Amino acid sequence: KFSFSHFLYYLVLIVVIVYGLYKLFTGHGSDINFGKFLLRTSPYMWANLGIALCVGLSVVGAAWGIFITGSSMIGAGVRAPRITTKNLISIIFCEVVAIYGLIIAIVFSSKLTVATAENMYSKSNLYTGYSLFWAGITVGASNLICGIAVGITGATAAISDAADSALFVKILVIEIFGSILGLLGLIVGLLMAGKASEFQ
Amino acid sequence: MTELCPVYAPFFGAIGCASAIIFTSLGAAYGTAKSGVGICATCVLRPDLLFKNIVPVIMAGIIAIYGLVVSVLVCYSLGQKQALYTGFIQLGAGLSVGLSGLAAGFAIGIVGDAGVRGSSQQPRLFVGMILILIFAEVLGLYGLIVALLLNSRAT
Amino acid sequence: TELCPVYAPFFGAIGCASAIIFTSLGAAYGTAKSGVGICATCVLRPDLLFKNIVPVIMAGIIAIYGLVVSVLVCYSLGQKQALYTGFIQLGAGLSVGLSGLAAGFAIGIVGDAGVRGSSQQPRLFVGMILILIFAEVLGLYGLIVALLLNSRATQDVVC
Amino acid sequence: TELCPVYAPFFGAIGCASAIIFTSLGAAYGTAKSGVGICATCVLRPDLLFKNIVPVIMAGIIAIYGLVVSVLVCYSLGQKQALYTGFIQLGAGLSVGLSGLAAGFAIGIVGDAGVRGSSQQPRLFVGMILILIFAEVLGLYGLIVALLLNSRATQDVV
Amino acid sequence: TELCPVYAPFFGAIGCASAIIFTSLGAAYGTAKSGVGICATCVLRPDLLFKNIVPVIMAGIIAIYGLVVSVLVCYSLGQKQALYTGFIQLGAGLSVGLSGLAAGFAIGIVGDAGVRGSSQQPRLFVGMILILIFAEVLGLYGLIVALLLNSRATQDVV
Amino acid sequence: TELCPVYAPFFGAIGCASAIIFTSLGAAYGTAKSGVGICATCVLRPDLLFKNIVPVIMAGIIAIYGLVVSVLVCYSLGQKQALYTGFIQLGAGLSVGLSGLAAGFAIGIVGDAGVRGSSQQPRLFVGMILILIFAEVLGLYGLIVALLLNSRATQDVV
Amino acid sequence: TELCPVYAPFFGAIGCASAIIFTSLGAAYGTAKSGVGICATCVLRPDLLFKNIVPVIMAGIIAIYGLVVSVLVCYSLGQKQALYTGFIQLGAGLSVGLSGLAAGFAIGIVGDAGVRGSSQQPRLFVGMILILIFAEVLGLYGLIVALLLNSRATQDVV
Amino acid sequence: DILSSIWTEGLLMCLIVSALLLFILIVALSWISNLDITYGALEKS
Amino acid sequence: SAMLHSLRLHWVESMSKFFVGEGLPYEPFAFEYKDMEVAVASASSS
Amino acid sequence: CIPWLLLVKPLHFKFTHKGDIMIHQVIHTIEFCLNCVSHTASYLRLWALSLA
Amino acid sequence: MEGVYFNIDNGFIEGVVRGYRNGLLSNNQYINLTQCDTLEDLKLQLSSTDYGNFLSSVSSESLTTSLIQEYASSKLYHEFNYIRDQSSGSTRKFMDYITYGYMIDNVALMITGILQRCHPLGWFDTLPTLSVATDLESLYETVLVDTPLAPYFKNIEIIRNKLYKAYLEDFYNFVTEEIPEPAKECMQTLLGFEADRRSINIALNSLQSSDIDPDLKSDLLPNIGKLYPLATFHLAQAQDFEGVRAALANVYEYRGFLETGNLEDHFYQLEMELCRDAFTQQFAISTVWAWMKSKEQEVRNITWIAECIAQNQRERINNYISVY
Amino acid sequence: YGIAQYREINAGLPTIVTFPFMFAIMFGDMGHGFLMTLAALSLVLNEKKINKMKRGEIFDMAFTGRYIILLMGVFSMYTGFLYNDIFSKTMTIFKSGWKWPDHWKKGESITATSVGTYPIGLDWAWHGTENALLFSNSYKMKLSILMG
Amino acid sequence: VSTGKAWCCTVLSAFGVVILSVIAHLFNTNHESFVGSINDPEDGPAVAHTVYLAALVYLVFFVFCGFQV
Amino acid sequence: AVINKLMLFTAAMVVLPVLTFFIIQQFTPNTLISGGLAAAMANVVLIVYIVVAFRE
Amino acid sequence: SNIYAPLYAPFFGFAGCAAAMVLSCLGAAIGTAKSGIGIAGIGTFKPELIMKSLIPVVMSGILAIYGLVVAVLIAGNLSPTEDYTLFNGFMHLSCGLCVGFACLSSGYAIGMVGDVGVRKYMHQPRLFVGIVLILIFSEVLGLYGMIVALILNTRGSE
Repeated sequence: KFSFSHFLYYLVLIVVIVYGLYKLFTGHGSDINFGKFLLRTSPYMWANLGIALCVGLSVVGAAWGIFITGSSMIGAGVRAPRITTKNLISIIFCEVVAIYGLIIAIVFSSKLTVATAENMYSKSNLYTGYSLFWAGITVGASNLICGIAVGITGATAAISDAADSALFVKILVIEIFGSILGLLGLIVGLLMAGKASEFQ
Repeated sequence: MTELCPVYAPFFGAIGCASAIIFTSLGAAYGTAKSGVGICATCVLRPDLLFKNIVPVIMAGIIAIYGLVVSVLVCYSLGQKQALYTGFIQLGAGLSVGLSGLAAGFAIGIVGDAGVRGSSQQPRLFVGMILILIFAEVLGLYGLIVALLLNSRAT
Repeated sequence: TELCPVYAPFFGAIGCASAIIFTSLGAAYGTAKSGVGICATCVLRPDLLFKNIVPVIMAGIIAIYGLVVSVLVCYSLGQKQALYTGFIQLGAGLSVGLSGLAAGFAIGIVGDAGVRGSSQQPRLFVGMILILIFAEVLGLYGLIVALLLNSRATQDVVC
Repeated sequence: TELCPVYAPFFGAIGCASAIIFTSLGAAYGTAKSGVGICATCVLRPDLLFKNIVPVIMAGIIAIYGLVVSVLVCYSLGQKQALYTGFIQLGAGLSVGLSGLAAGFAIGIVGDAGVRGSSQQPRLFVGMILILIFAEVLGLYGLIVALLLNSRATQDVV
Repeated sequence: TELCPVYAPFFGAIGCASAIIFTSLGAAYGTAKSGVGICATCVLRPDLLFKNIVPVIMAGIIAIYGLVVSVLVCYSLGQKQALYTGFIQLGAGLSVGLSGLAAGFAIGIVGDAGVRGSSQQPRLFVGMILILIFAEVLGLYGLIVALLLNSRATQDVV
Repeated sequence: TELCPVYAPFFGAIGCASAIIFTSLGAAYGTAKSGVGICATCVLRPDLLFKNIVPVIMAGIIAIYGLVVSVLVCYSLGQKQALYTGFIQLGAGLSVGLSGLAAGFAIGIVGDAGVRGSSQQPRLFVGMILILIFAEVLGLYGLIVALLLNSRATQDVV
Repeated sequence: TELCPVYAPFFGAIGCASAIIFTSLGAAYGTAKSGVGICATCVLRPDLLFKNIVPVIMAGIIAIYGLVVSVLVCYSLGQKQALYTGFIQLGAGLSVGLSGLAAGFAIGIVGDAGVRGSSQQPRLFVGMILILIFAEVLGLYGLIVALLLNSRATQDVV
Repeated sequence: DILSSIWTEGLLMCLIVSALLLFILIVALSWISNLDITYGALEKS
Repeated sequence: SAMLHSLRLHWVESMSKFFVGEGLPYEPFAFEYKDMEVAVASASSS
Repeated sequence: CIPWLLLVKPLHFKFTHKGDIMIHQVIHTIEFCLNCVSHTASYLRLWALSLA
Repeated sequence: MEGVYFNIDNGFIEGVVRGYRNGLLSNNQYINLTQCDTLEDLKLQLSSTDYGNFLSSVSSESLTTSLIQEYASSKLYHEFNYIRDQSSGSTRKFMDYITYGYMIDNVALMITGILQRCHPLGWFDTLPTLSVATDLESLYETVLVDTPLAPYFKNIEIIRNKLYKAYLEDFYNFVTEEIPEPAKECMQTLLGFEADRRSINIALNSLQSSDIDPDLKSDLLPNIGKLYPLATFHLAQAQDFEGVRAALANVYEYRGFLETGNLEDHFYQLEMELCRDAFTQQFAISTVWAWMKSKEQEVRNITWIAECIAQNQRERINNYISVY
Repeated sequence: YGIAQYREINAGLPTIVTFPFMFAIMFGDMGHGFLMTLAALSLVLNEKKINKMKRGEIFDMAFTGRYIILLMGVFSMYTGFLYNDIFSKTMTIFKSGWKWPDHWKKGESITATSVGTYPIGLDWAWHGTENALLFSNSYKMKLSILMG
Repeated sequence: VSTGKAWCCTVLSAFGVVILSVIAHLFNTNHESFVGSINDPEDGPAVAHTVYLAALVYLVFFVFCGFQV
Repeated sequence: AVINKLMLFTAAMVVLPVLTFFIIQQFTPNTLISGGLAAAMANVVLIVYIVVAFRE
Repeated sequence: SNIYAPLYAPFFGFAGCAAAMVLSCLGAAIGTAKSGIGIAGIGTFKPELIMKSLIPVVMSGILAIYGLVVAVLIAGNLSPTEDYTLFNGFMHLSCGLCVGFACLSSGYAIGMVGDVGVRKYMHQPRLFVGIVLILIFSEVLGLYGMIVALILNTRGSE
């Protein structure tokens, strides 16, 4: 059994294990110093990665759900074009997912400011860098998950509505739950970044 | 060099400039290829629908246009002694627009293929096709918006 | 100096390489896919050979873009070139290369599909051309970005 | 010397390696992919054997380009050569090698289709030749880039 | 102290963990695939829970070996233990764990095949138990190696 | 200090996390693979309100083992905790977690076999609980290892 | 001392582990494949058990080769052992382990085929034995290499 | 105070962001390579 | 793009506030010029 | 306003008709409350397309 | 998960396929066709269904049961060829494998030499050569080696059943390897049923031939599905109908459904159960197989009703097989 | 989207204005709005000629929406006037509410002062400024929220 | 020559005349939106003259294509 | 006819963009317009080829 | 200032937040979507029993509720002006991992059980209590993870 991707996974795992054992045995285990990596690394990489991944993963989830449910509803729409406008609420809730990411990206971009070199790596700047990074990842990944889920559910809703219009209604509740998931992700991202100060 | 303006700072700006156009172009290429397969399959029977079915590849193209816009805007913010702040601003703009336009192009390709096929079988599905496809395009549009917001803070 | 380290030309040389490498990969994919399409169709429709070979032409355009950017980056290379120049040359190379790779994939897929379709439906030829142009402008955009970058590679640069 | 480190010839040596390795790999794919088509073609109609061997020759030309670049960069190698010339010989090697890999990939696939088509329709021979030329010029462009880089390799170098 | 670094108990704890982890994975495979094989006894009631369950008991005995080694290496673990003790203890843990994993794979495969065959024709059972013994003896060897290692884990340590 | 680094609680927290993560994964696999496999005769299932619960009970028991070990290592965690204590908590967490993951896989596969091969004969539903016990006792062994090791986490520690 | 470092017994313990681990996996594969073959054939011909459990025995034999190397390496492990003897113990462990893994693959595949064939044609029995002898002397080579290597582990060590 | 003379923080985060971009590129190229063509609607009638 | 998004604002944001919908089309019985291109219909539409 | 929306319309039916619409009312009101937020968010596309 | 990647290529396909599934005639529509009194009345009533104006070019005088069957089959085959044309990659190969069964049927039907191809989906470039291939020795090395049936080959009923054994085994392997989990399980179950039907029918055919050795059937029984290997081996050793009953006594499904009633009706009923169940999976390509079988049964039922109103004998009109 | 319930309010009557004018808020350029107005007028002025004439599909779609497109163009011209956009460029038809400093050196990062407020439309003093995006985004985002 | 190309070029050249004329006027009057930036051309009337010449080129095209309308 | 003029078009595409590129590079140091002229020559060859393809 | 409160600790605190919310969203989405696939086909459009049909998606949403609770509790202990310790950072990271992976497992099991469950008991109301009991055992997994997260919150943020 072989695959190139798994071969590289095992190769890099072996290389990292060997490097860690080499550093540890020679008494230089503290050279692998992920904490000092977090301290020395520029806070802006964290902040802008947070924003970029927030909007990017929100858009990935929105688009993924969108083509799932849109392809399903166009296929089901061949016999019943009435399905389009009825089940378009699925596309709508998939798009709202990306709008959440856009809103969070706006909020976090409000935090981006030129910090002084004398104050570059302070407690507040590191805190806000990590906060924006992980809050953007939280919102973006939750939005990706919710967009895929809402797209799957809306595809099922479109197909069921094609089978019978009465089956549509209760699947829209599932779509509502999927949208609430993304809303919760957005509010938790806001709470994570709520007390993060600007770069100063 | 300085602590704020390291020699490696322009790496992020240049790679973001590259990333914008690259990922938006792969998104546009996926959209164009998938929707063009759909168009060519469809219009063997009904070539009269060429200028309807052309919409998804056009939207894929506008995705790459958004990428071009962002890449140009961040490119003219580049400098040898540019700050690390603006370097990561350019990186964030390029990455946001690239990943967003990539996802939007994938969605546009798949939805456009399905839509041209359906709207060739069912003409009333044209408005549905195009209205889903605009909803896929708008995601790359949102990525463009975030890239513009970030780039507005480059210096 | 620190603005012009000895490893600075690495990025420039690999951007020069990557431009032509990835544009040639895209042009090769387009040429191969559209060429198997052409060879499959022209057995039954020999007279279409002049028309349906257009996607190969469009892949060659991508290859020419890659050649142009690679040559520009080459003449912009120096031993004591700035690290900024290295990053900009790498960015231009990657831009043109990967955008032309995407354009070449699009051209190959669309050219194959459209050549086989137009062997049946002559009217499909105009649609094929329009879609192939929409696929080729992706490589054109990559070229534009690479040219702008390479123009800025040495402006206001100090050693 | 900072500008001429001891590890500088590594990039030149592996550029000389890659220039032949990847062009020969592309030429191998081209020759194999087209050769199977030629064999499956001449089993039905062997009289077009020397007419159908064209894609194999076009693929071999790719390896010839790689050989040319490998030879030039090989004679450009030195123990105390600059790190710059190492990077640029690596760039020339990768350029020609991977451009020829793409060219051989394209030539193999389209020649595999084209020998069959030409046997079934002789007018398609010129079309196959055309597509083969458009694939081969990809390796030619890689050669041009590699030659320009190699010429630049040791000019104005301290 | 250099011979007893603070990271020495890391390898000991990883050995203790592995001794039960990998052994339990082997025993889990052996129990699971043997059980799905034993599901062929849905027709033949008198073999279910009487004779067909030998492979799952043997997998459980493998897990008993893993538990024994894990406990033994747990009670030799300590804060200021030597790094040699850590290596020996990790070696014992890995030996028993991965040998039990191999034994569990063999037990599962052979138990499934043999239980199905014996449900088809009972005389295979005496051969099946013998082959299962050979499969389980692999884990017994792992136990022996891990026990010897643990026996010298703190023998001459300073 | 050397014995009690600031990063010492990292390993304890990772052990606490693993105790939940892998046991919950095993329990989820067991519950899913068991409850979703019921079909054929189990689709009617008139004689009782429930007939596929025992594998789910044992998967829940695996999850309870994970919960117990995780809570114990929670209450064993500290800010100035020794590095040895961190390794011990990591070892206990990994032991219980991966042993319970193996047990959950075994329970899921055995329960899937039992309910998928549903039949009117009582043999399976009265005898396969023995195989299920042999699967769950693997998680029990993981629990025993984790409890002993954690009991040694703060023993003779300075 | 630099030539007897504290991390030297790491390679020794990993050699001792591997010597039994990889041979046990090889033997497990051999015994699994062969057992499947036997349990398939013995159903239709229940008297050839003694003639077809030969490859299982040979898999056990490569397993005992692994056990021997593991115990011999284990008795050579010491806290202040040289780094040289650590590398040689690791090399002996790998030499026996991976060669016995290859021997186990060969024995399993050959025994599977020869068991499923011998029942259909008894004349194949001696041929199967011969091939298994080659496939098992294959691991005997690894045993010989590991024994010669281990004998040199402490020969001229300072 | 430096974490490495070779693996400096600047080089390390350049590698990190380039690896993120390369991961997204590999995913994009995987999806684009999954573009098979529906030949039947457009091949040989 | 802008007109499709305004269609989005209306079908989704504006009408969902008040639009009950699901009415019955009027489409009365009336004669029309049924051009003979309907020969495509009932022969290529099934 | 959330309990108001859930209750007042169904309870009138329960008391005065002489409730079965509880499910429809509850789903309608939850989607109304969430659609208010999502619609206010979606109107940002005016700015989005204008800026683009 | 199931639908995460499914809709990249098959979302439109699967949506259209269940759209057709909604167009399958309901029990009420079969009843309405039953109450008809003439072929023109059936034409109009069926045009009221999702078939639409398909016989629109057929006058009542030209209208016959054969034409109704041919047009229904043509509509099904056009829908299948549309879905296959819009398919790519794994689903395209899945549909090609579906066509291989009809290819084998056409091979067996045409080598009987008049017998034409008689099935559009089984057509291949060299199929009419089989009408003129009297020498079975030249079959593979002349005709079939060019066809996709080449991997399968190694009186005619022997060839047909060997081809079906190889085809079903290869297609089960393809389903296991290249098809996602829900569709994998559904198609494996459907192939188990198909191989069980083939095994039972082949055993009942061997019942009528003294030269049907038990080991000869090993080249013929697919050994796939719930009957495998045990009930398949029992059918191989079975000598008569009692042996078949004893073999089928050892399984849950298809037990007590060949000892009474019409065997074809029971196989079709169980097939409709399995197709109805397969339609429940939402992101599975097995929906295509379920649709194909359902439509084939629908065309059979429609032709049956057409016969029962063209030749009267209306007592048999209600014996059509349907779950919809 | 859907046919209205019997004798409920028709959404099309509000749509006549709201649809073109949301389109305009999103579109918002006087050059492009002028082009769209000319395109629509080419259909509205020649209305009797394209009527009673075969139109295909895309051109038929353009003709049937000719008044829709006319209102889009007109409202887009108004919006671009408020956005102060004719193509890329701004109009300078009134005195700016922002006055630059009395004197500056070439390249100096100057800041304007509020001498007043621009009567109708965005102030042309924002054209080409490097903080134009901040004010434009604040304006357009709050405009979107308010008008939505 | 053909009516389609004649109309296309007539319309494009009419927009050319109007737009390039107004651009040339705004450059000639040193309008800030065209000359106020350091990055803009330094001498308004000079570029105004060439934009005016381009407007005359489009005038030639417009009048010609009108002669073929 | 096509056999010869299509040879002319392939030769044009292979050579003329490259010759224009190098000639403009020799005459002008500005890289941007050099690449612009090279791409313009390539696209002009493409456009002429498409025009003659439509003319047929 | 304080070795136990380095400035990079909030990285791990926010990582705990993300691990809580993202993975709880994974669990809730898997459960809700997977169960919705079943719910779409079941139900026969009966209005009053929809509240019994929707149980799996309610439980799936409760999993996300656990995730939100934990992420909020973690985020409320994060502030740039407080003396946030590294111990608290690892404690919050373990909170996130525990609750996120427990909810992910719970969502997997909820979906896999609930799709076939609703397809069964919506047509066979006898199996309602059994399926619901299985779903409860599926949901207590996430409950366990939330309990661990709460305990780690109280201990770490002391």
